[PDB]
Amino acid sequence: MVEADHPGKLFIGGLNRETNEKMLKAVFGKHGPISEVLLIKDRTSKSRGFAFITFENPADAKNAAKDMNGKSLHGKAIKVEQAKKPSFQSGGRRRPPASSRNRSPSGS
RNA sequence: GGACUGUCCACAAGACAGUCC
Repeated sequence: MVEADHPGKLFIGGLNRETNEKMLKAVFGKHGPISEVLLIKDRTSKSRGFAFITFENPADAKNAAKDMNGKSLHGKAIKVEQAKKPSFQSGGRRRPPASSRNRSPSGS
């Protein structure tokens, strides 16, 4: 399966500068393992909250999605979506070009 | 790069202004 790409990286919307890494492993872990845990901010603490979690398999991301997907657990609902790159590259997917030994990003 | 403070906006991978090291 590749119909949304395969990074196993999953977006939780809420956090509300209210809940934390605790909820992250909670919500996401409800139906998977979890190999990485991320909450998104600014200045390393100008300070907001939005969550990213990486799962040992993309299966498990889908699982925690299918489970969660509009449940409610910090005095608010959580939104659960499969995560996508923070900037444009091609459309709906990264789809990188072919390469092997092109010139390194350095010189005189 | 780190710590702070003021602001938009705070649920896609954030940033602005001012300060100190």
